[PDB]
Amino acid sequence: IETPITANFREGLNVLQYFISTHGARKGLADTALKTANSGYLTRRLVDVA
Amino acid sequence: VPLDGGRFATSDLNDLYRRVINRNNRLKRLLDLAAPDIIVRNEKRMLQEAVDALLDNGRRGRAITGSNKRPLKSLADMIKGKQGRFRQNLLGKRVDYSGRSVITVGPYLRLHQCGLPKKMALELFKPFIYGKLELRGLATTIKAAKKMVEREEAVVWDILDEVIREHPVLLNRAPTLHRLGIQAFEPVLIEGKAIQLHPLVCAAYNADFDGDQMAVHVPLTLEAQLEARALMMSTNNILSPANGEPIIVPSQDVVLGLYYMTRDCVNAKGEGMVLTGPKEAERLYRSGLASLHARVKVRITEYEKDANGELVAKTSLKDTTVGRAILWMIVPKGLPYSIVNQALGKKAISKMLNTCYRILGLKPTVIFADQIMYTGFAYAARSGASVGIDDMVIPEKKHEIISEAEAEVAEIQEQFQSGLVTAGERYNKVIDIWAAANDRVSKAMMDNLQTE
Amino acid sequence: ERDGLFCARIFGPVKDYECLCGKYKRLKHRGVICEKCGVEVTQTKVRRER
Amino acid sequence: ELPVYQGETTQTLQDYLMWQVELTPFTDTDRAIATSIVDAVDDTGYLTIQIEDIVDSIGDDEIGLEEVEAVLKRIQRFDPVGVAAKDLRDCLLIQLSQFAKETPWLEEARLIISDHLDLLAN
Amino acid sequence: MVYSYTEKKRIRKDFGKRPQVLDVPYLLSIQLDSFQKFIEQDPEGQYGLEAAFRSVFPIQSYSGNSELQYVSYRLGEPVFDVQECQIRGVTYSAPLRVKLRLVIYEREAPEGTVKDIKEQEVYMGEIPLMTDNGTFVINGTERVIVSQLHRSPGVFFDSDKGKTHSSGKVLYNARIIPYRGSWLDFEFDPKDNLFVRIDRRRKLPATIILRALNYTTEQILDLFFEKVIFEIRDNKLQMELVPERLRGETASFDIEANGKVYVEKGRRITARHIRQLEKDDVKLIEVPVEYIAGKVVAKDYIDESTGELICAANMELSLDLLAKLSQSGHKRIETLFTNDLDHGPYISETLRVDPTNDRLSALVEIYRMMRPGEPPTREAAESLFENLFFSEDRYDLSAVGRMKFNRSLLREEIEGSGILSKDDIIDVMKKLIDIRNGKGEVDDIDHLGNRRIRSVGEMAENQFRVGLVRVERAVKERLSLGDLDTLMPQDMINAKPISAAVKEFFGSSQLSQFMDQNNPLSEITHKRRISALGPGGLTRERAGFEVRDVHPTHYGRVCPIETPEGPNIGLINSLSVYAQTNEYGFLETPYRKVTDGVVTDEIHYLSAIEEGNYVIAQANSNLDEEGHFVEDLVTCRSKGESSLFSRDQVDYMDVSTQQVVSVGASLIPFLEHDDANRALMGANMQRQAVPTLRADKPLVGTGMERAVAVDSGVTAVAKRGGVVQYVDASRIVIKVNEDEMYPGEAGIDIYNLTKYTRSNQNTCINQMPCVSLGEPVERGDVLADGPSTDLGELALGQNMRVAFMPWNGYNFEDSILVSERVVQEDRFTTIHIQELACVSRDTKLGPEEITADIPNVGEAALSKLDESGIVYIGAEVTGGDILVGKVTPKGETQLTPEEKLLRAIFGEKASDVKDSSLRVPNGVSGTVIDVQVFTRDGVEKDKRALEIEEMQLKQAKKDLSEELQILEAGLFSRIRAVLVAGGVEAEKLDKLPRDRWLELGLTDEEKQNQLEQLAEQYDELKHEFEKKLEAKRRKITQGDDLAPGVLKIVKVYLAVKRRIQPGDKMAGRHGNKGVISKINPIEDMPYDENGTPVDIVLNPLGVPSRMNIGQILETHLGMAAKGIGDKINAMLKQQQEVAKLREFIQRAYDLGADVRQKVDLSTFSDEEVMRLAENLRKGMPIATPVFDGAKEAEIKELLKLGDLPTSGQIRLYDGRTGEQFERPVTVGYMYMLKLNHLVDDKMHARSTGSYSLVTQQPLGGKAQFGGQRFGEMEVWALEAYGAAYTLQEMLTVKSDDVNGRTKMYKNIVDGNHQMEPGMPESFNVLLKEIRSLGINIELED
Repeated sequence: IETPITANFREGLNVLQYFISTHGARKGLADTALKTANSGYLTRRLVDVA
Repeated sequence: VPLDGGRFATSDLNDLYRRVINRNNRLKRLLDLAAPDIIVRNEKRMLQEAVDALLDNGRRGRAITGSNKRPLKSLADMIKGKQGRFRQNLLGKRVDYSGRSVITVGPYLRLHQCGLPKKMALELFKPFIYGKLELRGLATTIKAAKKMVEREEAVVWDILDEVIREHPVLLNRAPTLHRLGIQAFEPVLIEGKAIQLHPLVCAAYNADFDGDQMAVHVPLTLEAQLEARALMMSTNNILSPANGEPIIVPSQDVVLGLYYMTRDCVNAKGEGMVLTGPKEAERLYRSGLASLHARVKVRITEYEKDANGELVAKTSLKDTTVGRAILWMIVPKGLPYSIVNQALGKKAISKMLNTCYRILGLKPTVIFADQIMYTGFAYAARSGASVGIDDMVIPEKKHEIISEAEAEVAEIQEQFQSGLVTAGERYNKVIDIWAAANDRVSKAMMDNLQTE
Repeated sequence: ERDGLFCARIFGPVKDYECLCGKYKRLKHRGVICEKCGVEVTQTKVRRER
Repeated sequence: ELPVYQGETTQTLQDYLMWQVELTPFTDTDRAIATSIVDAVDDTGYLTIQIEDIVDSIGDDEIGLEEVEAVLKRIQRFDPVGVAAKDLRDCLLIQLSQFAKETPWLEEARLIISDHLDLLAN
Repeated sequence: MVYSYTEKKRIRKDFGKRPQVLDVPYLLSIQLDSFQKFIEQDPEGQYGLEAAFRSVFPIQSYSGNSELQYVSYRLGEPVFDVQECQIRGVTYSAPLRVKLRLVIYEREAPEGTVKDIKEQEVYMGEIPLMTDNGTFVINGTERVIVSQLHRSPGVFFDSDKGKTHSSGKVLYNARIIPYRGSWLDFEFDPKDNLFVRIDRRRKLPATIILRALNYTTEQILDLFFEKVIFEIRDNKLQMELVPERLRGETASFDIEANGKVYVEKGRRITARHIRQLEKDDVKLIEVPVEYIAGKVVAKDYIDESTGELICAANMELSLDLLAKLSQSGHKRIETLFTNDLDHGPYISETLRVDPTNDRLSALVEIYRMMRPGEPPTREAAESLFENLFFSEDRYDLSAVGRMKFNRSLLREEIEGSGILSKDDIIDVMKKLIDIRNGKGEVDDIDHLGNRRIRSVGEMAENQFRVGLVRVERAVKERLSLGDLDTLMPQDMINAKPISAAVKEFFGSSQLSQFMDQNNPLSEITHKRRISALGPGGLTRERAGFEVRDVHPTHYGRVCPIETPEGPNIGLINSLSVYAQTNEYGFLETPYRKVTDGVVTDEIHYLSAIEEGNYVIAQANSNLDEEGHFVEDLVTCRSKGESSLFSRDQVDYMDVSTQQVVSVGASLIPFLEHDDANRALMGANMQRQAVPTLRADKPLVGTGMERAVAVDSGVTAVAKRGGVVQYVDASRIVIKVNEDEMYPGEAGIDIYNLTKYTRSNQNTCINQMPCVSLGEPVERGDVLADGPSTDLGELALGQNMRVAFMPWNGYNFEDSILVSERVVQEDRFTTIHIQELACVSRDTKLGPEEITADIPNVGEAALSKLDESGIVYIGAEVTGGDILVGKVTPKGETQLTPEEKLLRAIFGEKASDVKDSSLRVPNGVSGTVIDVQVFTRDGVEKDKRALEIEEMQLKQAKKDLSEELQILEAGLFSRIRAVLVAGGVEAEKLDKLPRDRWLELGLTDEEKQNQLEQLAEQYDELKHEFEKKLEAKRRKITQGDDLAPGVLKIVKVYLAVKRRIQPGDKMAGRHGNKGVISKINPIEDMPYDENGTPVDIVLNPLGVPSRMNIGQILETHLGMAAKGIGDKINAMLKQQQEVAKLREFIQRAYDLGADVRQKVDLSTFSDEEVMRLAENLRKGMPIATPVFDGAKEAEIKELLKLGDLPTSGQIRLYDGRTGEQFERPVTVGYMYMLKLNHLVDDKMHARSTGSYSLVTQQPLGGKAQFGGQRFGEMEVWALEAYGAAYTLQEMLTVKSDDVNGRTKMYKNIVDGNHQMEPGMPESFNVLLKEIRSLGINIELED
C-alpha cells in the first residue's frame, strides 16, 4: 500500500492503520498456526529415514 | 458396545459379519434346491461384494451403516491410517502415572531439583509406600497399608519423604521436537497443586508458564534410575546437541539484572576512592558507596591456569566498578577478571559460561550458572528494573520529517498527474521516499534515545 | 446361541470354571468336555485367542 | 470411537481376592492351594463346596486336610474379613476374633456363637 | 442532565470528543427479529410458515379429483412457563393447530363439489418458541443456534490462476450454484475447451446441453457466431469489408477497394489506414483464393438439383470440394470471423470431438452420465434431464438468487421464476466466452456482496418444508387408495415426520450448541457469532489460505479483531455494533448523508455493493458546528483505498468509532495502544472469565458496559413500574402509577430473583436488589444485578493495585505475584455448582424403592439421611458419603434352612437388597443447597415429595393472594366511599364490615342495588381466585414424564467455594496470560511512603516486546481515579459541608475537555449528592471510547488534580530490608480477570486402575483414571539418550503384559526391583487381527 502507518502506539493509531495491520496480524497468526503441521511432517520423514 | 441400556447392536464390526453369514446361508439354501442360473449368479455377486466390503471397505461401494452416513471400519481400516492399530501399538502406549500437572516457576530450587506436590507424590509412589510400611513393620498386611494410606496418617508423610528422597523423576513438556524435551530431576515436597520448574531449564523446554501443563514419569527399576541420573539430568545437558553452545543461558530477568549491576553514570557516589576487592560488598549495603562508580581501584587476585598442571596466583591493581567486583566475588578462581568487564551483555554471559565449562569442568560451571541466576534474580528485583510511559522518548524532528515526506509525495503525484511520470514509477518512487523517511525517523529516534 | 457369533465351543470359552450348561464346574474338571455342554474349563482369558 | 465402545475392566470381589494373594508371601505349593480356594468363592461370600472337597479335588492324596486349613485360615482374614466362610457361622467367629478384646461382652458373645446359635434361631 | 435514577447513583465520566448521533441498538435483533417473522402471522404469503404451507399447498390425487385446502393456522399457549421447563426438564414449545378443507370433486362432472370437510382442525407438531433473550429451553437446557455465512446462490466467474495447470494458464470458468437442486460448472481446458461439469461428476463433451435443448448445429453457428458477408459472381470472390467488425489483421496481398487502394498490401496495418478506409465508402472487394481454406462454413447447404450429402456443416473448406460447390447452386455460404487476436471461437473445436450429434444420442449421454447401467427406453433419459433442474419440483432456488443472477448479466428485470430457460445458459456461456476473450473482470469469492448469511429462521423454514413434504407424499399416496369415503382428514395427516425433523434440527445440530453462562458478555457474543462450518459453504477448517482471511469489505460488517485463537481462525466472525441484515440476506452498515459539504442527521444503511460506488469519509475527522469541514483535504475511501479528497466529492461519513469493532473488543480500554494480535487474543480471553462473590465496577471503561449488561438479559430490568412497596432477597413488588396501567388490573408487578441456580458451565448465578425501600423506578431501569454485574454496569473482574517490577523472580515471563491481603478479603473467590442424579432403573426382578435402610453400613453414614433416603439441606459432604439410599432387590430363594437361619436371626435382610446407593466419586468437600425429585404418574411413593410441593404451592399462593388482597382493599374502599352521607357512622364500618349491613336503611332507592352489585363483584372475585388457585395447584403437581425403564429420578445439587491459589490463570484485558506462583505475605510485599502495600506484581519485561502501552495507560488512569476516590473519602470522613463536596465533584467532572456538559445542583435536590458520592468513594469510574480515548495530557492533569505525581512513578520501600528503591517504579490499579483454568481440575495422578478390553491399555480422560498420550516425539527423545531399559519398562510393564506389570508391582512391594520383557498384548491383538485375512504369520524359533 502506498500510504504507510505514521502513528506509534504511544500517540494512538487511527482506524485505517489498525484495519490494515489487522490483515498482517491475521496472516502472521495463520502462518504460525499452519507451519506446525509441515514441521511435524518433516520431522516424521527425517526420523523415519534415519 | 453397550451404548445406552440394552444396546447390543454390535455395529461397525459385526454387521458385515452377520450380513456375510446370512448371504452365505441364503446362497447355500438356493444351491441346495437347484435354483436358476441368473439368481445364483446374482447371489454369488452380492456375496462377493459383501466379502470385499468386509475385508476392506471404502474401495468399492462404500457400504455405510443404517444408523447414519458414518462409514464403518473394516478389518483393514483399523490397521492403516492415523486411527490404525500401528499408531497405538507402535509408540502409542499410555503410561500409568503420566504426570499431567500445571507447571510453574520457582526461584529457590536447584538445577537438579524439581518441586512436586505432596498429594501427587502420594498416589504415584503408592507401591513404594506399601513396601516401606511392610518393611518398617508399621503395616502388618497390605490391607493395613492401604487403610493407612487412605486415611493419610502422620507417619505416612514422613515415610514418603524418606522414600522419595533419592528417587529421580523425569518431567517433559507435551510438545517436544528435540532431545532436551525429556529431562530428569529430584522431587521436592512442596504444598499446592503445581509442579515447580527450574528457571534456567525453561529455554530447553520452550515454556513461558502462560498456562501450559507438564508430564511426569517415575522410573521403577534400578537401571532406569541410573539412566535418568547419568544421562537424563539437567546437569548433564548444559550444552545443546545441535550446536554445542550452552543452552542453560539465563533468562531476561537475570541478564537485565547483571547488566544494570555493572554500570556507571558519570561520577556517582563512591567514585575515585581506592579500596580492597570482595570488601566492596560492605559499602553497597551500608550505603557508603553506590554499585555504579567509575575510576574505582580494587585489589583483585587472579588464579590463572597458564602453567601446565597447576594454577598460579597474580595480584595487581585494576580499574573497575563496585558491581563488577561483587560479581567477581562469586566468579570462580579459574576464570580471568577481563571477562566481567564488558558490561556483561547477553552474548557475554553465554561466552563466559562456555569458557567456564571448557576450562574448569561441568560441576564448576553448573554452580556458577546457579549463582548467576541467584544474583540476577536478586539484583534485577532490587536495583533498577522498571518500566513507564515516560521512558518512550519521541523525536522532535519526526513531525518535520513526516511533513517533508508528505510534500515529496505531493510533488511526485503532481508530476504523475502532469503526464511526465507513469503509474509504475509514481508508485516505486513513493515507496522509496517513504522507506527513506522511515529510515530517517528511526535514525533521529536512536539519536535522541540512545546514549543521549 | 448355538453355532453363531460369541457361541460356545467356538470363539473361546465361558466363565473360567463354570459351563454354560451348569455341570462340571468348581475347578473339579480341568480339561474334560461334557456331553451336555461342549464348553472347555480353561481360563476366560484364552477367549481372545481362539 | 473405534471397535471397543470405551472398554473398561471392572475389578470385582474375586479379582480383589486374587490381588491380595500375590502381595502376600506363600510358597509355590501354598499358592496353588489358595488359587483353588478362591475359585470356590461365590457372590455371596462363602466357600461353595467344602473343606475336604478341595482336598479331594486336588487329586493328590499327600496333601493333608490341615494343609488347606492352614491356608484357608489366613485367606479368610483378607479384605472383607469373613470372606470364604464355612457354612454361615464361621463368619461370626472370624469377624469377632478380629477387633480387640476390650469390647464389653466379647466373652459372652463368643460363648453364644460357639454352641448356642440353634437357641438364638428361635 | 441525565435525568436518570439508576445512573445518578454513580455517574461515569466520559472523554468522547465526538458526539453520538445514533443510539446503541438492541444488540440482539439478528436473533430476535429473524425468528419473529418465521412465527408471526403474515397477510401475504411472502415468508414464514405461510411460505412453507403455500409451497406444498396443491395436493391432488392421481386422477382422483381430490384436493386438500387450508384457511390459516394458529398457535396455542404453552403448557409450561419458561422457568417450569428448566425445573422439570421438558422443552418449551407451542402446538401447531391448523384448519384444513377437504373438498372432493364428483367424478364424471366438470368441477362438481358435493360436500366439504372443513370443520375440524389438525395438530401438526410442537414448534419451539424462543425466549425474550434469544435462547431456547430445549430439553431443559439453554441452547443457541449460530447463523451460517455461505456463498449466496447465483453465478460466479472464478479466475483459477496459478499452478492449477503448471504452465501459466488462466482457465476462466463459470459456476452456478442454486439454493436447491443440482449444480452446474463450465470449467475450461488448456486446449481451449469449455468442458461442462454437473455436480463435480465426470467430464462432458461440452455441447451435450446444447444438443439436448433442441438446438441444432446451424442454430448454434448462427447464435454464438456471426456471418459477416459472402458473395460470388462469375468467380470474382468479392466480399464486403467492415473496419469495425474486423481489424488489426495483416493482409498478404490483393487489397484494393474499388480502384484506389487505401491499405497498401504487404505493409503492417495501422490505425490511419483503418480510419481512411472507414471514411470512404466500402464495397465488395476481391480476395485471393488462399483465404478460402482458412474460413469455416457455418450452415450446411445442398444442391437444388441433387440432394447429395456434400457441404457438411462446421467443416474447413476444401479445394476439390470448392470447384463443385461453385456449381452446386449456392452462391452465399456463411463463414466465421476466426480472428484469434480478439475473438476466440472455442466452440467449433469442441463440436468435432463429440461422437454424437443427434438430439436422442445427446440426451442419452446425460442419463448414462448419472446412471452406469439401465439404458433409457426413450422415457427415462428425458425425464431425468427434465426433472434435474427444469421441473421446479426441486429447483426452487431462493428467488433472491434469481435477482443476483439477473444482476450479473445486466438484466433490468429482477423478478422472475425459479426455473430458468435456455436463454439463461446461453447468456452465461456468452459471458464466459467474453471473459475468456477479455471483458470486465472476474468475481471475488471473499467479497461480502457475493455471500449471504442464513439465520435461524431460514434454517427452521427449510427444515419445516423438508418435514412437511414427507406428509404431502403421504397424504397423496393415501388419497389414491379408498377415495370413496366420508371420513375426517385426521387419518391422512400425520405429524410424526414433522415432529421428528424439528426435533432433530433443534435438539442436536452442528450449528446449535450449549451457550456459556459465565460473564454474560460471552452470552452476547455467542448470540452474535457467525460460523462457516456445517451444511454448505466450507467443509473443514483447512479449506483454504485466502478464504479465512480478513477482507477490506470487513470494515463495518463483521469484526476482524475478534476471532478464535484455535486452528479455526478466520471462519468464526462477530457482528459489529451497528451491523444489520438486508431483506435479501446480505449485511448492511449505517452512514451519515453528506450533501454540498454539510452533514445531515439522517442515516442510511448501505450494503457491501452500494458502499463501493460512493465516497465514504472517516469518523475521526474535524467538523464545524454548522456541519462544514474544517480542512479542505479530508481522508476518505473512494474504491477500497483511503486517499485525500475535497469536501465536495465526499458523500457519506461514518457513524462512530465503535462501528469497526464488535462488543467483544470494544470494551478493551485504549485498543489503539495495543498490538493487533494481542488485543485479538485478549478479546477472546475476555469471554473465558468467571464471576466472584462481590462484583466491582471497573474504574476505567468504555461506557458500553451498561448497554451490555442491559441487553444481556441476565439482570432484572423494570417494565411499566412505579413506586416500589416491598423488596426481598428473592421477591420484589412494584406498584405502577395510575396513569400507566390499563383499567381492569390491580396495578402491581412482581419480580422473582434467581437464587443459586446451576449453570451450563458448572458455575453459580445470583441476583440481589439494588433498591432499599420507597424508591421510584422509571421504565427501562434495572432492578437487580446478576452475576458479574454492579449497578447495571458489567463488572467481570476486580480492581487491584498492580506494579511492574521483579521480586526475587516470582514474576517470571507469564507469572503474577499475589499478596496475602487478596486471600483475606476473599477476592476472586468463586462458587461452583454441580449436580448428581440417580434413577430407580426398574428391572425384571421387581421394582426398586428408596427406604434408607440399607445393610452393610452403620448409623454413622445414615445419620445425615432423612426418613426417605436423601440428606438434609445444609449438611456437609466430604469424600464418598451416602446421599440417596437406593436398593436393588434380588431373586427369591428356596426354603434353605441353612440360609433361613441367618434370614431369621438378623431381621429382614436375607440377601434381598443390595447397597446400590448414590456413592459420589472420590474426595470432594462441599455442601448441599437444594434437591430435586421426579416421579411418573400413577405412583404414590411420595414419602417426602410433598415438602417441595407445599413449598412451591405457598410460594405461588403468596403472589397470587397479594393481588387478591389489593383488589379486596380496593373494593372495601369503594364500599366505604359509596356509603358516605347515607346515615352510617364511622364506628360501624371500622369494627366489622358485615356486608354494609346489607344496605338496610342507607338510601332504600339505590343503596340496595349498589350493595347487590358489590356482592356480585365480590362473589365473582372469589370464584376467580378459587379457579386460579385450583389451576395453579393442578399445574404444580401435574406430573413429569420420565424414561420407561426408570421409575423415579432424584437429583441433588452441591455448591463448593473455590479461592485463589498458586496455579490460577489471572489475566487482564490486554493479553497478560499470567499464572500464580506464590502468595507473598503482607509485610513482605513492598509499600509506599504511606504504608499501603501493593496486591498484584507483574513482569516489566512484557511491555517492550508485547506492545501493550494501553494497559499502562489504564493503570495510570486507575491510579488517578483512586487518588480522586481517596480525596473524596477523606472529605467524607472529615465531615465537610455539602457545598465543598459538590464543588469538588463538579470541578473533577467538568475539566479535561469539551466532551459534554454536566453540572450539579440542576437536578439533584441536595440529598442525591450524598448518596451519589457515597458510591464512588472507593474509586471514580471513567469512560473512554474505542478510538477516541483520553490523551496523556488529560491523564497528567487528572493526576495533578488528585494530588498525584505527573509521571506516575513514586518511591517505594522493600518489605524485607526497608530500603528505598532507586529508579522509582510506576504504581497504580488495574482491572484483573479470573479465568476458568484453575488447578483444581487440571491436576491428575494415578498409579494403577482399570484397563481396556482391547490390548489392555488404560484410558485417556480424567474420570475413571487414565494415562496421557505418550506420543512418538517422547520415545524418539529417549532413543537419543540411549535409555533402552527405561523405554522397555515404559512400554512393557506399564500398559501391556498383564502378568509383567503384576510381577513389577509385586517386586516393587517386596523391594526386589526386577522386571521382565514378556510380550505386549497389543502385538498379539495385531497378530490376531492380521490372521483374520488371507495372511499367514507365525512365531518360529
